Amino acid sequence: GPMAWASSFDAFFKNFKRESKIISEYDITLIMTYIEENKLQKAVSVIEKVLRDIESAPLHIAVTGETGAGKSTFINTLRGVGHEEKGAAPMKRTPYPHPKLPNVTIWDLPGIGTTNFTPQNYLTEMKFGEYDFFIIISATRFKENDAQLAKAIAQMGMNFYFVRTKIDSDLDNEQKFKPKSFNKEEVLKNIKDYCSNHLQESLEPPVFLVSNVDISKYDFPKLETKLLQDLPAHKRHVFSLSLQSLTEATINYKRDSLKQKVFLEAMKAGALATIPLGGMISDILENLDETFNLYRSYFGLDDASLENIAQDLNMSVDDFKVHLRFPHLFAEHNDESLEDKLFKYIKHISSVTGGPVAAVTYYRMAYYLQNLFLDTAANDAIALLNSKALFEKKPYISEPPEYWEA
Ligand SMILES: Nc1nc2c(ncn2[C@@H]2O[C@H](COP(=O)(O)OP(=O)(O)OP(=O)(O)O)[C@@H](O)[C@H]2O)c(=O)[nH]1
Repeated sequence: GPMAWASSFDAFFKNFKRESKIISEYDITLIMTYIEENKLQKAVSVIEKVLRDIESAPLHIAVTGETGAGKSTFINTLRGVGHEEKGAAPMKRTPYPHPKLPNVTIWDLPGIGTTNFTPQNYLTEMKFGEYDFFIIISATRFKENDAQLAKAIAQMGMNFYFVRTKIDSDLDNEQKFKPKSFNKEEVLKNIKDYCSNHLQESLEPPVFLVSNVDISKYDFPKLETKLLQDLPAHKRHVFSLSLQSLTEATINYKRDSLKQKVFLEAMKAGALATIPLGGMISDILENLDETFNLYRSYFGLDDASLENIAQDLNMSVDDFKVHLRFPHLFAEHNDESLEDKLFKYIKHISSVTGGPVAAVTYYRMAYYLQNLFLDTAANDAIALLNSKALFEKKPYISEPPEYWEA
């Protein structure tokens, strides 16, 4: 009933990292209020409007800094674009669209130094209101011009982040200079402290030390997390989708964002009192074909993406796929029927956010099929990060999706 529905909605969202939740805690409170008050149409109306906002949300990122700071490489790295390809970044602001997400654009802004504007006049010239946040980039030490731009951005109620690039080169130079006494943490601390302490003379700012050529190292993961934390809840979905599938943390940000979105879609469609039947499963899988291929694209599991990984393993994409779970997820194994496996899965998924006493809330079969595919795709993408080492020891290289096996 309504109280079971509200509690299982609450239980579902409690399982996610704060920076990953695609609805706000007020959104949750209002949906729970309406459900508990039997205002079901109002609750569905909130969910519909939340989903429309999530699906239409644009993401506009301004990247500013002087020349030689790695700005073009950073803009390309953000988008997953090779330095060679069409749309790669090599006066006036220049847009760089995301290659795979229409609503996402990274803007190359000329450094305020190379102009003669005040901070406030710089912001108005570059059209400050179009952006969700600003990245201020340097490969050295940030000039007072940048502390003043940040102060101007902040006084306008927007977010900025100082990003110090080329940290890998400075570490490499120090290790070669002082191989007996090299202390990576001391170098990083000395660089961060200098930037932080000098920027503060005009502001303590978040400073992130990064290598533009490896988004998995140094402070780049902490930067992605902070950017997620600071965005409005509804924009975290498009931001998560824009990330590279290059770390476990980023794959899981995508996995968690998509799982929340399909749960909200399930809510909008309506709770069910009984487990959905399986007589039509092949037909539901067929209706979901386009969606499953979209999910494969999000996680880098489409056939074209698998080409790169299969060659580096010196094997065919086909032999590679043998050891991934998503290709035969829905195919019978061990002479167990798919609908009997799905029935056990649904009882597991529903007792997690439901417990053993309250009435159990079920959703349409398509919800469980999408949820299962997302966990499988994400687990396959994670295994891809470490496929060489996994291949040597362990028939699938990936972990099974939660609750599917028994
Ligand atoms: N090791 C390392 N190389 C980098 C990094 N950032 C950029 N590069 C390299 O530096 C070269 C380009 O240098 P820059 O001209 O200073 O930066 P850019 O990417 O061209 O962008 P601009 O700021 O407009 O000059 C390319 O070879 C990049 O591969 C970094 O963080 N680490």
